[PDB]
Amino acid sequence: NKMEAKIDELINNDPVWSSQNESLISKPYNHILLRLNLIVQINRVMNLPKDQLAIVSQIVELLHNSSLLIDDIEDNAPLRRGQTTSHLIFGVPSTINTANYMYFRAMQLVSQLTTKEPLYHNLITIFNEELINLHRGQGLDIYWRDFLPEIIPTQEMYLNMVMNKTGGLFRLTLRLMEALSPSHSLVPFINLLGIIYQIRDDYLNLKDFQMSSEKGFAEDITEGKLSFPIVHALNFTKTKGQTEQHNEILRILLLRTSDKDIKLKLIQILEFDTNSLAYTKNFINQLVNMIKNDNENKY
Amino acid sequence: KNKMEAKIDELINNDPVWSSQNESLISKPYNHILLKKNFRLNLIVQINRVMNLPKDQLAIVSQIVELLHNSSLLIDDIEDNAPLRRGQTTSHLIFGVPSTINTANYMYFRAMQLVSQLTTKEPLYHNLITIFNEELINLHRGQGLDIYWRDFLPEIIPTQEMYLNMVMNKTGGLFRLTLRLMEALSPSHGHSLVPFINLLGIIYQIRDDYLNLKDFQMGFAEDITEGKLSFPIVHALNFTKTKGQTEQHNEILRILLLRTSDKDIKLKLIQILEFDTNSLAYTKNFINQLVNMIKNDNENKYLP
Ligand SMILES: CC(C)=CCC/C(C)=C/CC/C(C)=C/COP(=O)(O)OP(=O)(O)O
Ligand SMILES: CC(C)=CCC/C(C)=C/CC/C(C)=C/COP(=O)(O)OP(=O)(O)O
Ligand SMILES: [Mg+2]
Ligand SMILES: [Mg+2]
Ligand SMILES: [Mg+2]
Ligand SMILES: [Mg+2]
Repeated sequence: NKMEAKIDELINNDPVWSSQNESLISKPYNHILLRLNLIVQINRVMNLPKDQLAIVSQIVELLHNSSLLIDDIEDNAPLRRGQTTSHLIFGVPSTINTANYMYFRAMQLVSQLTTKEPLYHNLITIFNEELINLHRGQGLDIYWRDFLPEIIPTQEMYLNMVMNKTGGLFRLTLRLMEALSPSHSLVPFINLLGIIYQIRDDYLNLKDFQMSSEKGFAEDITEGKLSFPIVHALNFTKTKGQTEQHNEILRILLLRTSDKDIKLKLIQILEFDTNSLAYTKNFINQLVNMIKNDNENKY
Repeated sequence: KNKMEAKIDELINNDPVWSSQNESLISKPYNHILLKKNFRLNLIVQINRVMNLPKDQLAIVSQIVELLHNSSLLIDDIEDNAPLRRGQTTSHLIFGVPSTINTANYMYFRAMQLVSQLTTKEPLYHNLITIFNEELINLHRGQGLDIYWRDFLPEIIPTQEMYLNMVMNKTGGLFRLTLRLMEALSPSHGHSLVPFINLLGIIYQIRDDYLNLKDFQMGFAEDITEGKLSFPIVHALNFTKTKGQTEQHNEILRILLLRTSDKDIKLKLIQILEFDTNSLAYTKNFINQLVNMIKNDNENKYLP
C-alpha cells in the first residue's frame, strides 16, 4: 500500500522535471551557444514593437542553433564556429534529442507572440509549414549526397532544394513578422537572399582553401556535398562529354577524404577544367544585381 | 543575364517546389519501418468507446499516433545503436543515420499538421496544439534523461523514483498525448483517464525492460549491449549498493560499460540479477502490484 500510494501520487500529477535536469539535457545546446541585425533591418518595414521582435528573434535563434546541432550530425562535421561539434563531445544521441527538444521549445514560444486565437492560429501554421519545407530541402540535400551517384541534380533541382532548405528559415522569420505587423510582400526578396546566402556559403567553403589551406578546410568536399559549384561541374562535364573528369569528381566526393591535396585537386578541377568557380562567382553577382538593380522596388 | 533572371524570378515568386517523387525519397526510412498496428489502433478503438469521436476524426488522431510513434522508433534506434527493430534491419543501417534522422523529424511536423485538421474551432485548436507541444517537450525530457544516465554512467546511478519520473515523461508522453487529444475532442465522459493512461505507460515500459532480459534467458537482451538503465538494472545497482555488495555493484557496471554483444557476458549479468539481487523476480512483483491497482479498482477510480 505505501508503494501503491506513492504510485497514486505519481500518476495523478504532472510529470516531475527539475532545472537540474533541464541543465543536464541542454548541454549540447549550451555548447553551441558559446542574424538579428537582419531582423532589425526588416523591422523598419514591419514595425513590430521591441517586445514582440525579441520573441521572434529568440524563436529563430532557437530553431537555427538547433538546426546546426542536427546538420553537424548529418554532415559529419568536426568543427562549427571554430569549436568541436556538440555530438563529438556529448554524443550523437544526446545531441539529437536536445536539438529536437529545442524545436518544440521554439514552438512553445509562439504562444507568447499573441493572445488572439485567429492570429495565433496563423503563426502556428506558418511555423509548421516552413519547418516542413526546411526538412524537405535538407532531406534532398542529404539523399543526393548519400546515394550519389543515384542522382546528379541539375542547377534547377539544386535551386529548389535551396528554396526549401535555406529559404525556409528566412521565410519563417519574415512571414511571422508580416503576420504580426500592426502596419508588396518581401518573401520573393527573402527567397532570393536565401539563395544568395547558400550559394555564397557553398562558394567560400572552397575559395577560402584555394587561397589559404588555413582560412577554410573545404570541409564540403570531405562531406561529399552537392554544392552549387559541384552541381555545375558534374553537369558541365557530362554535357561536354568529360567522362574521366565527371567520374573523378564523383570518386573524390565519395571518398569523404580529409586529404588536403586531394581536396585541392578537386578545387583546381573546378578552377581550370570546368570553370565552376568563375561560373559560381558570376552567378552570385547576377543574383545580387537583380537586387542592387531594382529601382522600381519590385523586391 | 536575361534568361537566367527570368527563371530566378519565377522561382522566388512561387511557393517552394515539391514533387511526389521527392516525397518518396524522403519517406524511404519511414516506409521501411511500416513493414512492422492493430494493438496501438486497438487501444484507440476501445478508448473511443468512452470518447465517442466521429470516425474520420478518430482516423486522424490515429494517423497522428502512427507518425509520432513510428518516427520515434527511427530515432530511438539511432540513439540506442539498435541493429534490429521488430525482426528486420533498422532503417539507419539501410538508409544511413542522416536521412533517417531527417525523415523522422520531417514526420514529427507532418504529424503536427494533421493536428490542425482535427478541428477549426479556434479555441479548441489551441488546446490541441498546446497538448501536442506539451507532450512532445515531456517525451523529449524523459528520453533525454534516459540517454544521459546511460551515456554518463557511472556518474549518476538513478534511483527507482528517478527511473519512474523519467518513465512518466518518456513512454507516458505519447500515451497522454493520444488520450488528451481524444478527451479534448470528445463530444460526450466521467473522470479523466490520464492517471490510468500514465499507470499504463509505466507498466508498459517496465514490462518492456523485463521482457528484454527474460526473453534472452528463456530476445538478444539488447538493453545490456546498449548499457541502458532499465528497471531490473536500477534495482540491481541500488540493492547491491545498499548491501555494501561492492564487487557485484562494480561487476554490474563493468558489463554495462562494455557495450557488449557477447552472449556469455550478457548471461553473466542476467545471472547476477537472478542469484545475487533477484532483480528479475523483483521487477516481476512490481509489474504485478501495478496491474493489481487496475484489476482491483472496484471503486472505478482509474478505470472508466
Ligand atoms: C531551421 C530548422 C529547424 C531546420 C531543421 C532542419 C535542418 C537540420 C536544416 C538545415 C539548416 C541549414 C541550412 C544548415 C546548414 O546548411 P549546410 O548543410 O550547408 O551546413 P553549413 O551551415 O555548415 O554550410
Ligand atoms: C513519441 C515521439 C514523437 C517520440 C520522439 C522521441 C523518442 C526517441 C521517443 C522514444 C520513446 C520510447 C519509450 C522509445 C522506446 O523506448 P526504449 O528506449 O526502451 O527502446 P525500445 O522501446 O525499442 O526497447
Ligand atoms: Mg552542413
Ligand atoms: Mg548540411
Ligand atoms: Mg531503444
Ligand atoms: Mg531508447
